[PDB]
Amino acid sequence: VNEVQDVYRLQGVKINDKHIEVIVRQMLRKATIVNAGSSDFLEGEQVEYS
Amino acid sequence: ARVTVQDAVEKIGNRFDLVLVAARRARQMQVGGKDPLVPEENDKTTVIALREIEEGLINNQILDVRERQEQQEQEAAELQAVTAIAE
Amino acid sequence: VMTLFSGPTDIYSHQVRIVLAEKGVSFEIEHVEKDNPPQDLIDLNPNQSVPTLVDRELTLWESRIIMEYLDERFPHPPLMPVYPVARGESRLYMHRIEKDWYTLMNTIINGSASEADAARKQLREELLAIAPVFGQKPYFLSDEFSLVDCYLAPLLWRLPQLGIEFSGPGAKELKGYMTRVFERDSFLASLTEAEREMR
Amino acid sequence: TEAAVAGKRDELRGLKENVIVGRLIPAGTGYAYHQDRMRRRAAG
Amino acid sequence: LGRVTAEDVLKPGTADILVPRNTLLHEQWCDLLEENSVDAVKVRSVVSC
Amino acid sequence: KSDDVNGRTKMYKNIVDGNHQMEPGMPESFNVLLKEIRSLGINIELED
Amino acid sequence: AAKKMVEREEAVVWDILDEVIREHPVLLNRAPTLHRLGIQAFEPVLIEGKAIQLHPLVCAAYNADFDGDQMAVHVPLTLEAQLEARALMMSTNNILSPA
Ligand SMILES: [Mg+2]
Repeated sequence: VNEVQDVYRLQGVKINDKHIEVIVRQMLRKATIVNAGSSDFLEGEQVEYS
Repeated sequence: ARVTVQDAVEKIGNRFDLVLVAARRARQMQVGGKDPLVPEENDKTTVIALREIEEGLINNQILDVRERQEQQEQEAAELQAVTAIAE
Repeated sequence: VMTLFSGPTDIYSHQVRIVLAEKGVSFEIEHVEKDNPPQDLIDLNPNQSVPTLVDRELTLWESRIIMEYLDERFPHPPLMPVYPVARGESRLYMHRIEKDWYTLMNTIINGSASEADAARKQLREELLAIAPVFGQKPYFLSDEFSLVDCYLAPLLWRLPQLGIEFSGPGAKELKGYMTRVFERDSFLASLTEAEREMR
Repeated sequence: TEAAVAGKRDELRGLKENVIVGRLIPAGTGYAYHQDRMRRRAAG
Repeated sequence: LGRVTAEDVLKPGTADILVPRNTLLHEQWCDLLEENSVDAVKVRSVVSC
Repeated sequence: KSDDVNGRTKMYKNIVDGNHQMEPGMPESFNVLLKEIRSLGINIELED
Repeated sequence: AAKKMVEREEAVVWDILDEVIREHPVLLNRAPTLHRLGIQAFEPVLIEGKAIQLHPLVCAAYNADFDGDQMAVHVPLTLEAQLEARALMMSTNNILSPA
């Protein structure tokens, strides 16, 4: 958020941070499993799935 | 007449339910279903629906109550009609 | 003149009468009871069976055949579609409706009470289960009612007489379809007093 | 290719998908409808 | 302005809650905050929903 | 307005009839996409 | 017959036109639709000439110039579409930016 809001505000462009936050929220929908008992113990899945 | 839906939304507090409700009521008044509750003023059916919504004369609850009343009168007439067709 | 040797309430005779009224052609109707059928019938039909039609040189039993002959000779209004696949499906339905549910009417009447009411429950659940079908198209898989309705609506007419009544949901579409056909004027003009007592 | 050799199955769960196939988007005015639909499913 | 409060915040004096748990900061709330010296407010964010 | 080869004419007839309603069906371009996927070795199909 | 009438443009079709336009909003969209104000619904005023007359206050939204830029008009058909246009995409609802 800070690093992109800086680019945007150097040009005087207002954006609420909610939007960057949701883009990030999408950027990390995946998770790699460590311990298990129902999953393959080593793969990347949806954090909503886990 | 109509320029904004702010108060209509104030009634049905969604602006997404408002569209669905107004479309229901307007399709009612447009195909041969019903007749306005607010005096029509050479307005089209959708704007009339909105004008009704604003007055608190239409919402989802009102429409469902009216619909069940309609179905029950339908049942009454239809049973009487089958009985008549019998004899 | 074409003469029909109708049964008083024989659903077969009912269908034949319905299609006759549908084509709406004049005919010397003759009610017959299976005890002492008229001599002429036994002179013509070796099976001595009703319903049965004559057309001045031609005699037919087996209501299915009769309806086919009528629809083939008296076109307007059509009661079977053009598409041989559609015709085939309608013939299959005409057969299956019979094979499955006429042999349930036959339990409820000509069988014991236990069989009667078990089959009543079975039939009832069948009709209620397929009720959503009529809920889409006006008639039984059509837009215009056809010979499948000539097969179906009679049995549906005698439903109170079989003491079979309806649940909540299935009754909705059942009655919709009923008043659809129960209102159809050919249905009425085909009816007799022997039948209305049932409904 | 990958989806084929995996035999994937696409519940449509989304905006792009529901637009492709051309039906009511599950957002906004469509939301209501879609809700009701998934209630009709997972049930009778 | 517009976020909602992940947890009630207190004045420079402690335990003197001036806006409770989640409460959408409108212009009135933001002004009341700037009246005090609120330094850092925790806030519910989508990335943590 | 674009693709449903049958819905679009139903819509026209409704419009001239004073009844503004729509039957969605399925866009023809989507059927084309299906056929072009199936024409690879890939079996894609609607499910129910 | 009606097709022939509107081809003749008999002076009755203009009255009928003013009638079917009455409350029917239309969508206006400018070429590079960057954000959601790039499409807004308006109520049409029947106008001579061949140029679409656009309110000045919305120009900045469309990022429009009157130096040759063209806009596209679409007509929502169903009742639901007209109500969406009036309630969601009407110009008088988009006064604050969602950014
Ligand atoms: Mg320009």
